[PDB]
Amino acid sequence: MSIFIGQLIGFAVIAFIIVKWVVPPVRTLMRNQQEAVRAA
Amino acid sequence: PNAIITAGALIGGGLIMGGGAIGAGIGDGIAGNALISGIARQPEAQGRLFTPFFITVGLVEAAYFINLAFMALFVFATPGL
Amino acid sequence: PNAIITAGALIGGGLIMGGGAIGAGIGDGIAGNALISGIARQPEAQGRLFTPFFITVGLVEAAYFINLAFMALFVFATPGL
Amino acid sequence: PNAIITAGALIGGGLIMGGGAIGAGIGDGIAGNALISGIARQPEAQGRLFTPFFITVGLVEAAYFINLAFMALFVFATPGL
Amino acid sequence: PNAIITAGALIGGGLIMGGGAIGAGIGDGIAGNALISGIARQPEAQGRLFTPFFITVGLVEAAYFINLAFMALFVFATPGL
Amino acid sequence: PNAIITAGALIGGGLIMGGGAIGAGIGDGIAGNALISGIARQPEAQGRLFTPFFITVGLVEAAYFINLAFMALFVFATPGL
Amino acid sequence: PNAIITAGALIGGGLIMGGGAIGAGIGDGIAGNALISGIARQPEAQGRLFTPFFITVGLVEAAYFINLAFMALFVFATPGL
Amino acid sequence: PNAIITAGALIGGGLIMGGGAIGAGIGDGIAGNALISGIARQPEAQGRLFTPFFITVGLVEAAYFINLAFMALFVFATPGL
Amino acid sequence: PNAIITAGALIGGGLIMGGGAIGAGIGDGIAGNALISGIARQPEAQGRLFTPFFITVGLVEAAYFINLAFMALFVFATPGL
Amino acid sequence: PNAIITAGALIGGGLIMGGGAIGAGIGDGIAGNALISGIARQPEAQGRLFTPFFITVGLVEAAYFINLAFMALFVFATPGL
Amino acid sequence: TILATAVTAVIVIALAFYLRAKVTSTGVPSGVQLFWEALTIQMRQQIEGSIGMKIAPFVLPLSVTIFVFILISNWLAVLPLQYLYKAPASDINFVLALALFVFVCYHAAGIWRRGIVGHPIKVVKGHVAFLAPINIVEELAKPISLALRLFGNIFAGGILVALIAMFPWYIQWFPNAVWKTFDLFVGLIQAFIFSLLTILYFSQSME
Amino acid sequence: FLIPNGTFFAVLIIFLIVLGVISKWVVPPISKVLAEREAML
Ligand SMILES: COc1nc2ccc(Br)cc2cc1[C@@H](c1ccccc1)[C@@](O)(CCN(C)C)c1cccc2ccccc12
Ligand SMILES: COc1nc2ccc(Br)cc2cc1[C@@H](c1ccccc1)[C@@](O)(CCN(C)C)c1cccc2ccccc12
Ligand SMILES: COc1nc2ccc(Br)cc2cc1[C@@H](c1ccccc1)[C@@](O)(CCN(C)C)c1cccc2ccccc12
Ligand SMILES: COc1nc2ccc(Br)cc2cc1[C@@H](c1ccccc1)[C@@](O)(CCN(C)C)c1cccc2ccccc12
Ligand SMILES: COc1nc2ccc(Br)cc2cc1[C@@H](c1ccccc1)[C@@](O)(CCN(C)C)c1cccc2ccccc12
Ligand SMILES: COc1nc2ccc(Br)cc2cc1[C@@H](c1ccccc1)[C@@](O)(CCN(C)C)c1cccc2ccccc12
Ligand SMILES: COc1nc2ccc(Br)cc2cc1[C@@H](c1ccccc1)[C@@](O)(CCN(C)C)c1cccc2ccccc12
Repeated sequence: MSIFIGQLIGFAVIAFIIVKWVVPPVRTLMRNQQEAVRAA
Repeated sequence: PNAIITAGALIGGGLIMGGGAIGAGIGDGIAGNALISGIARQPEAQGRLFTPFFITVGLVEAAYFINLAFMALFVFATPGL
Repeated sequence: PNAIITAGALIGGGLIMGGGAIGAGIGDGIAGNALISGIARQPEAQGRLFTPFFITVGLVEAAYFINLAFMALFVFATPGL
Repeated sequence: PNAIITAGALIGGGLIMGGGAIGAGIGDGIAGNALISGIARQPEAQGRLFTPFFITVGLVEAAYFINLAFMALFVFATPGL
Repeated sequence: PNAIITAGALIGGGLIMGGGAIGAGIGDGIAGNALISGIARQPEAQGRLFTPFFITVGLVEAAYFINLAFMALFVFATPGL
Repeated sequence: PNAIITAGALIGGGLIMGGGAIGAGIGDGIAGNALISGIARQPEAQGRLFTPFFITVGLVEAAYFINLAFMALFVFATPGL
Repeated sequence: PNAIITAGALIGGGLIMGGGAIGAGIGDGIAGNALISGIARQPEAQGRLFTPFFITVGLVEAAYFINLAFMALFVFATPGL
Repeated sequence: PNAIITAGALIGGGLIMGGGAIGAGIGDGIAGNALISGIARQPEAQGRLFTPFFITVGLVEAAYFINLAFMALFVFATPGL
Repeated sequence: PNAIITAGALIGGGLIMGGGAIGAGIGDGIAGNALISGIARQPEAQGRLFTPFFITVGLVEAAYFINLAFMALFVFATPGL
Repeated sequence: PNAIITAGALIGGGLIMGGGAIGAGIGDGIAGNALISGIARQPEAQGRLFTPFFITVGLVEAAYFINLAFMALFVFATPGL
Repeated sequence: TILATAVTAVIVIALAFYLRAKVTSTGVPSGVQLFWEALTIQMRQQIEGSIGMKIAPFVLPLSVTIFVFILISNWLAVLPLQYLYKAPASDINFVLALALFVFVCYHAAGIWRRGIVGHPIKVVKGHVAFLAPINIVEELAKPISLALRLFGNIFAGGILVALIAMFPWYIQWFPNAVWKTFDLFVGLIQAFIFSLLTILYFSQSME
Repeated sequence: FLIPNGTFFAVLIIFLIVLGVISKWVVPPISKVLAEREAML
C-alpha cells in the first residue's frame, strides 16, 4: 500500500510538471502546424 | 563457498557499471560539446543537429546500458554459482 | 559468512560511485566548456544554449543517478547475502 | 576449490566489459563530435560524413562486442577450469 | 568478523574519493579552460562567463561532495557491519 | 591449491584485454575524428586521408590484438601453473 | 587481527592520493594550456587571466588537499581499527 | 607458496600490459589525429609530417614494448619465486 | 603478521605513483602542447610563454613529488606496521 | 612468509609501470600532436618546436623512467622483505 | 508480458482507427493526424537523405511501427500501475523479436536486391577490403547492438522503479518522480535511436 | 532472465499484426495527404 501512496504522489508530481512546462510548448507547436495547414 | 563467488560477482558488476558510467558520461559530454558549439556557431542549427546527436548519444549509451544488462546478470543472477 | 559478501559489496559500490563521479564530473565539465566558449562567442545565445546543455547534463546525470541507485543496492540491500 | 576460479572469472570479465564500455563510449563520442561539428558547419556534408563515421564506429563497436564476447567465455565457460 | 568488512570499507571509500577527485579536477580544469580562453579573447566577458562556470563547477563539485558524503558512510559509519 | 594461479590469471587477462579495449576504443575514435573532420573540411581529400588513417589504426589495433594474444596466454596456457 | 584493516587502509589511502594526483596534474595542465594559449593570443592578458586560473586551480588543488587529508585520516588514524 | 607469487605476478603483468596498451593506443590515435588533420590541409605535407609522427609513435610505442618486456619478466621467470 | 601490512602498503604505494605518473605525464604533455602551439602561432611570445609553463608544470610535478614522498612513507615507513 | 609481500610487490610494480606507461604514451602523443599540427602549418617553424617538445617529453619520461626505477625497487628489492 | 504488449498494440491500433476515421487533407487536422504525419515525414526525410524513397520505400512502415510500438510501450511504463504493469522491453523476448525481425528484414532485402549469391560477399568486403574480417563483427554487431541496448535501458528502469520502492513513500515520491520524468525522455530518445539506426542499417545494406 | 520462451513468437506475431495494420491503414492515407498538401501548396 505504502509504495502505492508514494507512486501516486510521484505520478501527480510528474503530471504536474508535464502539464505546466512540457504541454504548453507541445500544444503551441501543434497549433502552429495546425494554423500553417489552415493557410491552405 | 558461494559467498566468495558472490563477493567477486559484486566486484565484477561494479567494474562493469563503473566503466560504463565513465564511458557514457564522458561520451555524452563530448557529444553535447559539439552540439552546444554548433548551436553557438549557428543558433538556428538546433533542429538539424538532433539527428546526428542522438545517433551518437545512442551509440555511446549502447555500451553503458548494455553493461548494465550484464551487471544485473552478475549481481542478481550469478553465473557458475 | 555474510561479512565477506558485505565487503565485496562495499568495494563494488565504491567502484560504481568512482566511475560515476569520473563520468559525471568530466561530462558536466566538457558540456560547461562548450557552454562557456559559446557564451563567450555569442553573448546573446545564452537562452538557446541552456537547452542542449541541460539535455546533455540530464543524460550524464541520469547515468550518475542510476549508478548511485545501484550503489545503494549493493551497500544497503546487498544482493545475495 | 573451483569457487575461487569462478570469482576470478567474473572479476576479470567485469574488467573486460568495463574497459570496453569506457573505450567504446569515449570513441563513439569523439566520433560524434566530428560528425555533429561537420553537420553544424556544413549540412550538405550530412550525406558523406555518415560514411566514415560508421566506418569508425564499426571499428569501435567491433572492440566492445569482442571484449564482451571474451567476457562471456570468462563467465560461462571459465577457461582454466 | 567485522574486520574484513572494515578493510573492504576503507578500500571502497578510497575508490569513491578517487573517482570523485579525478572527475572533479579534470572537470574543473575543462571549465577553467573555457573560462581562461574566453577571458583572453574578451577581457570584458568575465561578468558573463562566471555564470555558466559556477554552474558547471556547481555540478562537478557536487559530484565530489556527494561522494565525500558516501565515503564517510562507508568509512565512518560502516554499513552492513 | 593450484587453483589460485588460474584465478589471478582470469583477473590478469581482463586487465590486458579491458585496458586494451580502451586503447582500441578511443584510438579508433580520435583517428576517425581527424578523418571525419577532414571529410567535412576538405571533401576532395577523402582518398588521401585514408592512408594516414589506416596506419594510425594499423598501429592502434596492433596493440589490441597483441594484448588479445597474450590474454589467451594468461587464460588458456596459464604460465607457471 | 586488525592488521588486515591497516592493509586495506593503506590501499585506500593510496587510491585517494592517486585519484587526487591524476585530477591535480591533468586539471592543472588543462588550465595551464588555456593560460599558455591565452598569453600567446593576447600577451597583455597575463594580469587578469591569472585570476580565473587561480580559481580553477583553487578548485583542483583543493580536491587534492581534501584528498591528501583523508588519506592521512585513513592511514594514521585508521577508522574502525 | 610459489602459487600465490605466481598469481600476483600474472595480475601485475596484466596491469602493466593494460596500462601500456592504453597509453599506446590513445597516444597513437592522437598522433594519427594530428597527421590526418595536417595532411588534410596540404598534400605536400605527407613526406614531411611523417617525420614527427614516427617520432611520436616512436616514443609512444617505445613505452609499450618496454612494458611488454617487463610483462614477460613478471610472468616468465618471476621475481622471488 | 607484518606480511599483510607490507603487502597492502606496497600496493597502495604503487597506486600512488601510478596515479601520479598518469597526472604528471598527461598534464605536462598538455602544458607542452600549449607551449608548442603558442611558439608556433607566436614565436615572438616565446619568452613570455615559458613563464606560465614552468608554473603549470610546477604544480603538476608539485603534486607528483608530493606523492612520491608519501610513497616513501607508505612503503619504507609503513603506518600501522 | 615473504611470499605474500612478494605478490603485493609484483602487483605494485605493475601499477607503477602501468600508470607510468599510460602517462608516457598519452603525453608523448599530446606533445607530438602539437608538433605535427604546428609543422603542418608553417613548416619552416619546425626547428623551433623541437626545443619545447624535447623539453616536454623530457619531463614526461622523467616521470616514466623513475617510475620504472621504483618498480625495480618493488620487484627486485621488495621493501619490507 | 504478452498482455503488456497487447495493451500497446491495441492502443496503436485504436490510434490508426482514429486516423482512418478523422483524416482530412482539405481541412484542419486533428491531433492524431499531426502526430502520424510528423513521424512519417521525419522518417521519410531521413530515408530520402540516404537511400531515396524510390529504392527502399518498404522501410518506412517498419520504422514507424517500431517507433510507435516502443514509444508507447515506454510511455505506458510510466503510468502508475505500481503496487501490475512492467515495461515489456524489460524482457529479452520482446527486444529480441523486434531486433531479429529488423535484422532478417534488411538483410533479406539486401539479398533480394543484389541476390542471394551477391549480397553476402559485398557486405563482408564492405567499405574497405582491409576491414573485411572486421565487417563481419560490424555485421554481427548490427542486430545485437539493437537488442541489448533497448533491453539494457528499459530494464535499467524496471529495476530502478523497484529499487526506489525500497524507500518509504514520502522519500519515494521524489526519486520516482525525477526518474519517470527523465524516463519519458530517455525512452523517446532510445526509440528514435532504434528507428534511425534501423534506417541507416537498411541504407548501408543497399550500398 | 536472458533465456527466451514462447513469449518471443507471441511478440513477433503481435508486432507484425501492428505492422500490417499500420502499412495498410496509416501509411497510405498519410502519404496521399502529404501529396495533396504539396498540391494545394
Ligand atoms: C541536478 O540534480 C539532479 N539532476 C538530475 C537530472 C536528471 C536525472 Br535522470 C537525475 C537528476 C538527479 C539530480 C539530483 C537528485 C535529485 C533527486 C533524487 C536524487 C538525486 C542529484 O543526483 C544531483 C547531483 N549531481 C550533480 C550528481 C543529487 C544526488 C545526491 C545528492 C544530492 C544532493 C543535493 C542536490 C542533488 C543531489
Ligand atoms: C583489421 O583489424 C586488425 N588490424 C590489425 C593490425 C595489425 C595487427 Br599485428 C593485427 C590486426 C588485427 C586486426 C583484427 C583481425 C581481423 C582478422 C583476423 C585477425 C585480426 C582484430 O584485431 C580487430 C580488433 N579491433 C576491432 C579493435 C581482431 C582480432 C582478433 C579477433 C578478431 C575477430 C573478428 C574481427 C577482428 C578480430
Ligand atoms: C565550491 O565548493 C563547493 N561547491 C559545491 C557545489 C555544489 C554543491 Br550541491 C555543494 C558544494 C560544496 C562545496 C564545498 C562545501 C562548502 C560548504 C559546506 C560543505 C562543502 C566543498 O565540498 C568543495 C570541495 N571542492 C573544492 C573540491 C568543500 C568541502 C570541505 C572543505 C572545503 C574546503 C575548501 C573549499 C571547499 C570545501
Ligand atoms: C611499430 O613497431 C615497433 N616500433 C617500435 C618503436 C620504438 C621502440 Br623502443 C620499439 C618498437 C617496437 C615495434 C614492434 C616490433 C616489431 C618486431 C620486433 C620487435 C618490435 C612492436 O613491438 C610494436 C607493438 N605496437 C604495435 C603496440 C611489435 C611487437 C610484437 C608484434 C608486433 C606485430 C606487428 C607490429 C608490431 C609488433
Ligand atoms: C625538475 O624536477 C623536479 N621538479 C619539481 C617541481 C616541484 C616540486 Br614541489 C618538486 C620537484 C622535484 C623535481 C626533481 C627533484 C628531485 C629531488 C630533489 C629536487 C628535485 C624530481 O623529483 C622530478 C622527477 N619528476 C619527473 C617527477 C627528480 C627525481 C629524481 C630524478 C630526477 C632526474 C631529473 C630531473 C628530476 C628528477
Ligand atoms: C598551491 O598549493 C596549494 N593550494 C591550495 C588551494 C586550495 C586549498 Br583548499 C588548499 C591548497 C593547498 C596548497 C598547498 C598547501 C599545503 C599546506 C598548507 C598550505 C598550502 C599544497 O597542499 C598543494 C599541493 N599541490 C601543489 C599539488 C602543498 C602541499 C605539500 C607540498 C607543497 C609544495 C608546493 C606547493 C604546494 C604544496
Ligand atoms: C628517450 O629516452 C629517454 N629520454 C629521457 C628524457 C629525460 C629524462 Br629525466 C630521462 C629520459 C630517459 C630516456 C630512456 C633512457 C635513457 C638512458 C638511460 C635509461 C633510459 C628511456 O627510459 C625512455 C623510454 N621511453 C622511450 C618510453 C628508455 C629506457 C629503457 C629502454 C629504452 C629503449 C629505447 C628508448 C628509450 C628507453
